[PDB]
Amino acid sequence: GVLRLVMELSGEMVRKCDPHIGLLHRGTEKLIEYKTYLQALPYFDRLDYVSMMCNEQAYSLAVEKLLNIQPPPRAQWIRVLFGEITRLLNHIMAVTTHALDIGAMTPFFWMFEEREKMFEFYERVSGARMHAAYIRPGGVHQDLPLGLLDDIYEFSKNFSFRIDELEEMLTNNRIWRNRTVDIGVVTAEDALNYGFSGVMLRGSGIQWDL
Amino acid sequence: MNIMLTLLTNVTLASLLVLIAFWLPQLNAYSEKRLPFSMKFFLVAITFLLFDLEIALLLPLPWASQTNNLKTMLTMALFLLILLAASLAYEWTQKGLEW
Amino acid sequence: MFMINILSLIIPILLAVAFLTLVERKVLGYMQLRKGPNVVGPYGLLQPIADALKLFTKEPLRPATSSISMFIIAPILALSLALTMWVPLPMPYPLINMNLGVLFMLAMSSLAVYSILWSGWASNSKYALIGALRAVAQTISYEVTLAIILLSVLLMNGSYTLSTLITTQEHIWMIFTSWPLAMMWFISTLAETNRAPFDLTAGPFAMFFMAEYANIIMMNAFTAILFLGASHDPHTPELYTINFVLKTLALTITFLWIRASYPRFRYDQLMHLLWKSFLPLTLALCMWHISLPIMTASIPPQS
Amino acid sequence: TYKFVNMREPSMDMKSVTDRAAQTLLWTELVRGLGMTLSYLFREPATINYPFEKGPLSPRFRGEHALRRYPSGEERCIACKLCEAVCPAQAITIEAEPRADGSRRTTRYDIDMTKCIYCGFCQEACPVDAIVEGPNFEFSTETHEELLYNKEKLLNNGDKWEAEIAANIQADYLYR
Amino acid sequence: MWFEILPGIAVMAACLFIPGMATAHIHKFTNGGKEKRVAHFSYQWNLMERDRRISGVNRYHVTKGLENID
Amino acid sequence: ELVQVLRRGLQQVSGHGGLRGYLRVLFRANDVRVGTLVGEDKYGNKYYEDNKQFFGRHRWVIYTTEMNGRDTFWDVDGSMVPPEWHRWLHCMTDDP
Amino acid sequence: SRGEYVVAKLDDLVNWARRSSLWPMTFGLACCAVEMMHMAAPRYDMDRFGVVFRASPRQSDVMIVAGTLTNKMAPALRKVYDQMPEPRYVVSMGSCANGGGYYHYSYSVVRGCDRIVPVDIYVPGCPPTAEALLYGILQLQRKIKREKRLRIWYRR
Ligand SMILES: CCCCCCCCCCCCCCCCC[C@@H](O)O[C@H](CO[C@H](O)CCCCCCCCCCCCCCC)COP(=O)(O)OCC[N+](C)(C)C
Ligand SMILES: CCCCCCCC/C=C\CCCCCCCC(=O)O[C@H](COC(=O)CCCCCCC/C=C/CCCCCCCC)COP(=O)(O)OCCN
Ligand code: SF4
Ligand code: SF4
Ligand code: SF4
Repeated sequence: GVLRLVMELSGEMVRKCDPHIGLLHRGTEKLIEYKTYLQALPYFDRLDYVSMMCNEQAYSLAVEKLLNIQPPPRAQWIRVLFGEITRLLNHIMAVTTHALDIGAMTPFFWMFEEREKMFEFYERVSGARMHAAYIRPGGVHQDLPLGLLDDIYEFSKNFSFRIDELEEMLTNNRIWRNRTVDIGVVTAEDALNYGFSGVMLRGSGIQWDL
Repeated sequence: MNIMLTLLTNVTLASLLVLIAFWLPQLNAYSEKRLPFSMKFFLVAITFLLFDLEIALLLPLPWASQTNNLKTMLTMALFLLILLAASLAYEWTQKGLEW
Repeated sequence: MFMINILSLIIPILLAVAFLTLVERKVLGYMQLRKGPNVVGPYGLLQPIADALKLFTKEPLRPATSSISMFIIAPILALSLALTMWVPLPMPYPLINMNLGVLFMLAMSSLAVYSILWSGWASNSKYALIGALRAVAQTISYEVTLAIILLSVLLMNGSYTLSTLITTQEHIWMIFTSWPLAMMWFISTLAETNRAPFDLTAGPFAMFFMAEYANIIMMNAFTAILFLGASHDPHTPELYTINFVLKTLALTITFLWIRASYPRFRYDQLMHLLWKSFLPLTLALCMWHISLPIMTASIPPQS
Repeated sequence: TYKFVNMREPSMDMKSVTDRAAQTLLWTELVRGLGMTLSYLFREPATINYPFEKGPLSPRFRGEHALRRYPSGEERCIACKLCEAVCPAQAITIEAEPRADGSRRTTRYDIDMTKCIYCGFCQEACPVDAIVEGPNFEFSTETHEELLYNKEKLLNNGDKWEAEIAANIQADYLYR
Repeated sequence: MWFEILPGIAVMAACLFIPGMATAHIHKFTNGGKEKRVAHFSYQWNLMERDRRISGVNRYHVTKGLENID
Repeated sequence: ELVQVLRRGLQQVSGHGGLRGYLRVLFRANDVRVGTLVGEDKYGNKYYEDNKQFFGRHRWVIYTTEMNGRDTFWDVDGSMVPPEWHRWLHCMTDDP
Repeated sequence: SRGEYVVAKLDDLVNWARRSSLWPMTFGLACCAVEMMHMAAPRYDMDRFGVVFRASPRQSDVMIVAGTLTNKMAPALRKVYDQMPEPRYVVSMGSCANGGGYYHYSYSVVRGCDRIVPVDIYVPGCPPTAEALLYGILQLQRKIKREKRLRIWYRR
C-alpha cells in the first residue's frame, strides 16, 4: 500500500530500518465514538480491506458478548463459511502480491480471477463486493439466495487445481527459494515477546491457532 | 567508405529522431513550471578489467590452431586458461567475490 | 544503391521493434488468462502507432540542472549502436562483409554500456547513480563470459566471419556440438539486455526503449545464426531468410516466455551466479573446445 | 491436529544425489514452470468485452440512489427522517413541512454522493420503501458539484429506473 | 484466442523479411545477376582487379570467356 | 481440426451480412461472434445471447449508431442501455 | 478553408493517439486500490484498452487517486502530481477521494482530493466496481476526444 521507510545501510546490507506510519490514519476509533453500534459496524469492513468479513465477525462477537445474546446456529454456520471464503481471498491476495513484488506476476492474474468469483459470492449475499457489512451483531443481515450454496460448491471443487498451479509455478522454483529461504528468520521466543500472531507464530514452530 | 557511410547514416537517423522527439513537444505552450563509495563495485570492475586482459590474450586462438606446432600451441593455450582459473580461484578463496 | 540497402536494413528493424511491444503484450496477456491490446486497431495492431505518437507529443522532463549534453548524447549512442550491430549479420548475405564480424559485434556490445553510465550520471540523483553502477557492473560481468563462450564456439568455425557459420552448420546445428555453452550463452544474453529474471533496473525514454528492443532482437538473431544453422542454397536465398527469421522470432518469443515465467534474482545472487557457476564451467569448456579438434583431428580450414 | 510443511529429509544415496545434480545442471523445474505457463497460454482468456458485455450482478446490488412513488404517482417519502438518522456517513439532509393539502412531505432531500458509503442502511431503515439504492453504477461525473444530489435529481432517478428497481424489489423482498 | 497473437507476429516477421531479402536482390542487381564477390585475403581482391582491368567496361562482373581468346 | 475452425470463421464472416457488416462489427465492437438475436430496442440497440459461451460472454448488446442527439457510431457507453435491458444484460434475471 | 481543415485533422489524430494509450500511475492509498487491481485482472483487462499496468510517475498520463488522502499524505501526492509531465489528468476514485466519504468529519483526512489537485473524472462508489472504474476511464477517453487544442491555437 502506502508506506515510508527510512533506513540506514552500510553498502548492500541493511543496518537499520525505521518505518513511518500514519499516512492512512483516518481516526476511525474517534469517529466510532460518535456512532451507534450498527453505524460503527461498517468501519470494520474498512479496517482490513483484504478480508472484510472477518473484521465484522470480530466486532459482532464483541458486541454479542457485551449484549449477553447469541446468534442462531444457521447464522454461525454462515459466518464461519464466509470467514473461510474471506481467508481464501486474503491468502490469495497476500501470496500473489508477495510473489508479484518479487517479480513472478502471473499467478496474480491467475488467482485474481478466482478472487473475482468470490467477490461475486459476496455481492450475491449482500449486494456489495467488498464493504459488504453482512455480519451484524445479532447474526447476519439476510438469508442466502436460493442458488448460492450450489455455486459455492461448484467454485470450491475446482480451487485445488488453482493452488496446485500456484505451487508448480512457485514452490519448487529455485529463484523463489533463493529469494525466500533463510530470509527474516525469527525465533519462537522473539516472536512471542514481539507480539506476533498467526502464521508469523506458526512459521517458527509455535503450535497456536485461535 | 561503405562502413563509414553506414555509421554516418545510423548516427544521422538517431540524431534526427531525437531532435524531433525533443522539439515536437517544445513548440506548444505549456504551464512550464553521495559519500558511501561501496568498495565491492570497484573490486568487481577491476576483476572485469583483468579478466578482459586475459580474454584479449586468448582471442588469437582460432588462428593459433594452424601452426604445425600443435603441442606447443595447445600447451600455451591450456597454460593461459589455467592461469585464468588460478586467478579466479585466488579471488574466490580470499573472499574477493562477496557482498 | 547502397543507401537504399542501408535504409531497407534500418527502417524494417525499427518497425519490428515497434511491433515487438505489441507481440510481448499479447503474449503476456494470453499467458495470464487475459488478452493484450485488442481495442486500438483491428487486432490491437494500431497500438504501437498510438504509443509512439503519444510519446512524441508529451512534454519532456529535462532535469533543468543536469548536463544537457549527456542527456541528449546517451540516446544517440544507444540507438546508433543498436542499429550498427545489425550490419554484419548474414541473412544470408551481409550488408557489410567483415573479416572479423564477431569481434566487431563484441566491440559494439562493449560500447553499449557508456549509454547506461552517462544516463545514470546525468540523472543528477544518487539513487539513480547507484542503480546505474549496479547495471554497468552486471553488464561487464556478463560480457566477460559472453566473449569467452563466443571464442570457444568459434574455435569450431575457423575464423571470426559470420558468413562461415553457415558453412560450418551445413549438415548439423551447432546446438548439438555444444549445448552447455549454448545454455550459458542464452542466459548471458538475457543478462546482457537487462531482461527478466535479470531486470533489476517521453522522446528519449522511447528511444532508449527502441535501443533495448533492437538489442534484444539482434541478440536473438545472433544466437540463431551461431547455434541454429539454417541451410543456404545459393540460387534461392529467400529460404535461408525465412528460416533465420522464424528462428529469431522463436527465440524472442522464448525471451517473452521466460519473462512471464520466473521471479527475478537479487543483485548479489546473479553476481554469484555468474562469477561462481558460469565462469568456472566456461573456462573448463573453453579448455575442452581447445583440446577437442586437435584430439579428433577436426580443425576447421581457414587460417 | 497439526501438520508439518517443511520437515522432509533428502535421501543421500547416489541415485538421488545424481538426480539433484541433474536438476541443478539441466534446470528441470525451470522447464516445468515454462511448460505450465505454455499450457496456460493455450486456453481461453477470462476477459469480457466491456462495454458490450457486462459482469454478473444480483437484485441485492446497491448502486445509485432513487426516490420511489406509489402507483398513483404520489411519492412514498413521508419525512420520517429514519434514513437520515441511520446514515453512518451523515450524507442525507432532510427538511419537511405540511404540503398544500396537509400531507407530510419533504421540501429538501439531499444525498451527498461523495459522502455516501453505499451501505444500504437507508433503504432498510425506510418503512415505506421510498429511498432505495438502485442498480445503476455507471454515473461517473466530470465535476464534484454534480455528485451533490437533491430531491429533484433523486425523484428523476426514481422515475428513470422505476421498472428495474421494482423488478429487483419484487425479486428480493421475500428475503427481507 | 491464442491465434489473435498471430497477426502482429506476422507483421513482425514481414519486417524481418525485408532487410536480408533486399540485400540479396541488390547484390543481384549491382553484380550482373550474380552474388557479390567476396574478397578476403587480398588474392581475391587481385582477381577482382584483374577482371575489372580485362573487362573493357571497368566492371569486374563482366566475365570474359573463351570467346575473348581469339 | 484446422478445416473446421476455418469453416467456422467463414460462417462468422457470412453471418454478419457480408464483408461490410463483418468489418463494421469488427471495428465497432472488436468482436465478430454470431449469436441468436434476443431483442430489439426502441433506440436501436440489439441484444444477442449465446448460451455456449462461458458466463459473462453469453449475453451482449450491439449499440445503436444514433441515440437521442449524438452520433454513436464510435462514442458508445454502458449508460445507454434502457433499464429493462439493463436488468437482462447484467444477469440479474433470466428473462428478457 | 484548408488552413482550419489541416488543424482539425491534426487535432483528431493527436487526440486519438493521446486517448488510445493512457498510462496510469495509481495511488493505492486504501481499499479502492483493490478494485483497481481487479480492473487490471483478467476479467476486465485494462491493458486491452491500451491502459498499461502501473506506469512510472515520469511517464504517466493519468493519476488515479484510489483511497483516503490524509493530512500526512497530501504533500507527497501534490509532489508526485507536480512531477508528472503534461498533458496530465487526474481521476478521483471512491467516496474517500471524492469528498472524504466515511471519514469526512475527521481531523486527519483531506475532505476531497480536489483540495490538492484538479480532478477530471469523479468515480463514485465505496468502492466503485471494476466496471465503474472502467466506465470512468472510458469517459475520460471521451473527454480527451472532445478537446481541441490546434483549433484554439489557430483561431487565437
Ligand atoms: C509516413 C510519415 C509519418 C509521419 C507521422 C504520421 C503518424 C502516423 C500516421 C498513421 C496514423 C494512424 C491513424 C489511425 C486511427 C484510426 C482509429 C479509428 O478507428 O478511430 C475511430 C474514428 O475516430 C476518429 O475519427 C479517428 C481520428 C484519427 C485521425 C483522423 C485523420 C488524421 C490523418 C492526418 C495524417 C497526416 C499527418 C501529418 C503530420 C504528421 C474511433 O475509434 P475510437 O473512438 O478511438 O475507439 C472506440 C472504441 N469502440 C469503437 C470499441 C467502442
Ligand atoms: C565426456 C566428455 C563430455 C565433455 C564435457 C561435457 C559436460 C556436460 C555436462 C555438464 C554441463 C552442464 C552445464 C550447463 C550450464 C550449467 C549452469 C548451472 O547449472 O547454473 C545453475 C544456475 O543456473 C540457473 O539457474 C540459470 C536460470 C536462469 C533463469 C532462466 C531459465 C532458463 C531456462 C529456459 C530454457 C533455456 C534454453 C537454453 C538453450 C537455448 C539455446 C538457444 C547453478 O546455480 P544454482 O542452482 O543456483 O547453485 C549454485 C550454487 N551452488
Ligand atoms: S447507503 Fe448508507 S451512507 Fe449512503 S445514504 Fe444510505 S445510509 Fe447513508
Ligand atoms: S426513511 Fe423513507 S420515508 Fe423516512 S425520510 Fe427517509 S426516504 Fe422518507
Ligand atoms: S472509498 Fe470506500 S471502499 Fe474505497 S477505501 Fe474508502 S471506504 Fe473503502
